[PDB]
Amino acid sequence: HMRKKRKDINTIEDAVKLLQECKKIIVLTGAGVSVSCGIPDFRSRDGIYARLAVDFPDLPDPQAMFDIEYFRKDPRPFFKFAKEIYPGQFQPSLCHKFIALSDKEGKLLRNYTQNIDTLEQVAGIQRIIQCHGSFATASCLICKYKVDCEAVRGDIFNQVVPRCPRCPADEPLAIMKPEIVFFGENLPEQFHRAMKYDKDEVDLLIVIGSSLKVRPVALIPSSIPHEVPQILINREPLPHLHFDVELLGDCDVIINELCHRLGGEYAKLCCNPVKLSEI
Amino acid sequence: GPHMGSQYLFLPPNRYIFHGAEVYSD
Ligand SMILES: Nc1ncnc2c1ncn2[C@@H]1O[C@H](COP(=O)(O)OP(=O)(O)OC[C@H]2O[C@@H](O)[C@H](O)[C@@H]2O)[C@@H](O)[C@H]1O
Ligand SMILES: [Zn+2]
Repeated sequence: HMRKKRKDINTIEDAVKLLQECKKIIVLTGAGVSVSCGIPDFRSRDGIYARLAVDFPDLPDPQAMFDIEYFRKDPRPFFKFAKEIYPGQFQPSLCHKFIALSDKEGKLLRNYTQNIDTLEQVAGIQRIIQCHGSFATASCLICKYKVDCEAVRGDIFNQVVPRCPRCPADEPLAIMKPEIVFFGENLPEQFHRAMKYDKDEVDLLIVIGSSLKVRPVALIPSSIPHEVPQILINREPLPHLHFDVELLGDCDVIINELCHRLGGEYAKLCCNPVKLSEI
Repeated sequence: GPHMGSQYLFLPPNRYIFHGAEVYSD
């Protein structure tokens, strides 16, 4: 029995009031929140999958780049590509900063992020779950030996398949896969434990910059109690879900507007242009 | 910020269209 929309929650004014009153908010983010930072998303015309279709045409499809059964067959394309998506030196967006402030004020239950760019950490968001893992560690496909990212980093930027140092040198599949979640893999245990704790505590869900096309993250809106209000902030509507309020557009533009309506420290996040103040 | 960044187009009861919405694309 899927989640219907609440008839009594509709407007941007309603959204502001909820942000004012709610104190256990889940923010579910996807690649859209980093687009303004200079990191393209996955599924848009200028995104990762479109690029992969051009730069790696031999793949059965762009998704195969992040598919565990394909990686097992041939990990060479991924290690040719991985440095392109390795965390760089980008600055967090306004949306990241907004989420960080909510957490600072004690109002953020969790930021479930699908991104591997680590910008939530840079922004000082603490209550993060990296749903789709990260490059922070790597794990041998065969024996599950773990290493820190610095152990495979050199190989990654040299576009070479890093080798397990424990397994036999003649074991073909003894390769160190960074612990980014691929299609066909489990999400980190942290995700499942956090969701079990959070689902009956959340009092507001805000989805920002995601197409919610991948499970189980895409199941979050239907897994929480139906009465919990849901707000979408995204360039595109999500026709497969029933949000209460749909704010469609650039997420920094929309969050900027919400921040000014909230006032207090939220308006202060938007330091450009400069507001009226005494020197 | 962008042209008319603080304005939206409203489709009642609950949809707001801001700068950058994909609906503006061709
Ligand atoms: N500046 C922006 N403001 C608001 N929304 C935006 C912006 N830029 C992009 N978007 C929207 O964000 C969404 C991004 O969707 P995806 O590219 O599909 O990215 P994401 O939802 O995070 O993907 C989930 C998962 O797919 C997997 O392959 C990969 O593992 C990834 O984590 C789209 O709906 C897109 O319109
Ligand atoms: Zn091994």
